[PDB]
Amino acid sequence: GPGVQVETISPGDGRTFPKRGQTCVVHYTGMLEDGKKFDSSRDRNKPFKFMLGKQEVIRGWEEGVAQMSVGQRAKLTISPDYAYGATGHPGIIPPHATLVFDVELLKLE
Amino acid sequence: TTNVGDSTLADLLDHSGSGLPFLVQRTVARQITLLECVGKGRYGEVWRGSWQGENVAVKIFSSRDEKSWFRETELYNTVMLRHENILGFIASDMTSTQLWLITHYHEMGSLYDYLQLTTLDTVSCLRIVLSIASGLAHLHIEIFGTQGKPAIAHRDLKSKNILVKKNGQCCIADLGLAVMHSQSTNQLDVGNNPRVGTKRYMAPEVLDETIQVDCFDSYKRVDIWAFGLVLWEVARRMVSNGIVEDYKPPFYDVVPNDPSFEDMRKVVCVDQQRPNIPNRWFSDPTLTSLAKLMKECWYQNPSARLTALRIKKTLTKI
Ligand SMILES: Nc1ncc(C2=CCC([C@@]34C[C@@H]3CN(C3CCOCC3)C4)=CC2)cc1C(=O)N[C@]12CC[C@](O)(CC1)CC2
Repeated sequence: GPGVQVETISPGDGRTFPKRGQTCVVHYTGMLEDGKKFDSSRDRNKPFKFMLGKQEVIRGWEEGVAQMSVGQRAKLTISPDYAYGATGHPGIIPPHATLVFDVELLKLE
Repeated sequence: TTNVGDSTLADLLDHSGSGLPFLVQRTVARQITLLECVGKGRYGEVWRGSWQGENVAVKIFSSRDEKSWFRETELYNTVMLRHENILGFIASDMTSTQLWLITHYHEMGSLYDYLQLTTLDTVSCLRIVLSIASGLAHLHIEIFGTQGKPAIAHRDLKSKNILVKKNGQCCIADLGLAVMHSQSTNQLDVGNNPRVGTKRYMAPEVLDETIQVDCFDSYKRVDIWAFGLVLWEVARRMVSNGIVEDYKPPFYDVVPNDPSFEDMRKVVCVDQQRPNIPNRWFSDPTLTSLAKLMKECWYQNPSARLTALRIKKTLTKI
């Protein structure tokens, strides 16, 4: 799909893909293109949860995680229009930043 | 409605900046229920909101003040600013374009409105002015180390930007005009906000435009001038010997409501006027001491003004 490239690190079950209204429980590490880590749920030892279709996360995450199956770990490379765009997130993400996330879909609730 | 694994805001803030982890800021911002508009101003509006049964303040910026949202979000995300007398940041989110800044909620409201609803005794007056001095000294002082912070000047200190906490102490809010400085690189980060300070509280050097804009120390002296004006507003409301003054903003008697830059420049620079000290303050030891402190914030020469740390120490001895 546009805006997000999915490179698999380890496979999921290949059959249980997130549906609209389901809660995705994931572990992630986010980095800028130069490898600078800006956020990681793995460092907090606390999985991150979001409801698919609610737009609680950037578009690249909604569309990238929807292509993953339960148990899958993948590297998502998200273009700036599918992330924080021209503004970025002041003090964390610069303008027009491509973001790289190592995401593991742990389970669906 | 509670699920196993759910965290409260306190747990999410315990962990990288002043607020929630980066991705968590958007998720939490987009899960808040707005409830009641508790303030409006040049900045836009502020609302009491709720997230999982917890109150938060949601500041929704006007289209005219987008650069203050950028600057305040930048500051709280790049500096770990966690102090009892500095408004706690939780999250910033962009969602027409809406710019949100979420912070702790202080149900007592601003000091400006608080001073109009009640009089103060020696206990509540000293708690207020000491807590403002403590927050201001924490902003001004640079801390070295990985648990440190650059020195920060506010540039818009005033009673409307100070919130009263449930315990009677205050916290300083609005870092949209703040400037940062670090001794290691002598780097001054002034930002790109065209906003200027509130006219009524502008120091003489800001009004006559002689302030040295590339000197961090100059911005600390502007904050000290404005602190002295806030001290005067608070002291007026402390009862002594059955007497108390009505709430008035600084320069109430010589400038109109919404004074212009020229109204202020004529009073403060041309005529070198300062707020008047009521005669009854000299009969009370606490007010006599505060009148002495106030005057030391109001010298025309900014270099003569005392530091936030010297104010805090003086207040700790009263
Ligand atoms: N963080 C915050 N938390 C809470 C507020 C409230 C403000 C006002 C109120 C009251 C109107 C409702 C009733 N009530 C009375 C009831 C009787 O008993 C005495 C008080 C006070 C309630 C809450 C504001 C902010 C905030 O951020 N304010 C600002 C003001 C200016 C700035 O520049 C910097 C901080 C932007 C927003």
